[PDB]
Amino acid sequence: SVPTKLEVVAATPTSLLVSWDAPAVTVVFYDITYGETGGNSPVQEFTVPGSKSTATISGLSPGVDYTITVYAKYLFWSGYSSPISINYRTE
Amino acid sequence: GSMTEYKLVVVGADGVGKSALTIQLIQNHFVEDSYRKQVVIDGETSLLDILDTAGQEEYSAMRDQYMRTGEGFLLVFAINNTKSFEDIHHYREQIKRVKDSEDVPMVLVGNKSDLPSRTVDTKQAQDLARSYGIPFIETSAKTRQGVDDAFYTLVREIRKHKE
Ligand SMILES: Nc1nc2c(ncn2[C@@H]2O[C@H](COP(=O)(O)OP(=O)(O)O)[C@@H](O)[C@H]2O)c(=O)[nH]1
Ligand SMILES: OC[C@H]1O[C@H](O)[C@H](O)[C@@H](O)[C@@H]1O
Ligand SMILES: OC[C@H]1O[C@H](O)[C@H](O)[C@@H](O)[C@@H]1O
Ligand SMILES: [Mg+2]
Repeated sequence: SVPTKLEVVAATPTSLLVSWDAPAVTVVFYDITYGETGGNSPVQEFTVPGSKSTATISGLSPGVDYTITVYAKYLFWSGYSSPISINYRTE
Repeated sequence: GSMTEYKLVVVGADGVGKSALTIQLIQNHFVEDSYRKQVVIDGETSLLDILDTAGQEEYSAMRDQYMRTGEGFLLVFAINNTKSFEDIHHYREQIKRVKDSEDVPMVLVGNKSDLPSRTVDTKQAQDLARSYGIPFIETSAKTRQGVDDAFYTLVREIRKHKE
């Protein structure tokens, strides 16, 4: 049971809105990490309630390739879903 | 009358000691995913259906939906795992959401109290449990401290919710 259709639905040169479709399994929270592709700068991490299917990432730099990764933590089962990631270039 | 059953579900982050607490309750030692035990709590004979957080490879939609209807929930974190404590509110919120109820029997459990490498203070967990209006039990699955107390307090909470 893994989330699908990860994509950016809106962007400014400093912010993204990312969305996904929830799996059938009950999710307690989604763990999200984002950072410069290639690891020039360190990543940042946060969590989003399992009742949400979007996330807003702020404070980005124009013209920079970012990698956004999403894990889903299962409410009643151990571990996480397999991570899903996308690349997006602001400007 | 009929023997009363209590559907208990043990949830929490990975490695916080959920299975260890459950096995200490059922088999009385330290070191499957569902167990039933007859207990006498405050004089009443009860049948505890304990549902542990099983591994991913055992996933079935039927068991997921069945655990969504649990009567009581043990919210377990580890006193040496700050992320397991900081994510407790997610468990509370999502359990209340899936139960479609504002009043769901829950007990906050701080396991591994035997360890010296504490990163979550007892006062923080006490404050969180107070803000939720639920009990907080410090347990150690290794030394069996507080195990029966946690599960029995959850059974009591279910009894008050039922009346
Ligand atoms: N020191 C200590 N270790 C524990 C305790 N409970 C569990 N452990 C250890 O933590 C590890 C993972 O525990 P486990 O029962 O699998 O936690 P779970 O994944 O949440 O079910 C095991 O190696 C246990 O021996 C405890 O109360 N004290
Ligand atoms: O920039 C992404 C941000 O998304 C949300 O606003 C979160 O509250 C925050 O923790 C995270 O850093
Ligand atoms: O806030 C992040 C924290 O992660 C872990 O708990 C580290 O052990 C701790 O040193 C750090 O402060
Ligand atoms: Mg386990």
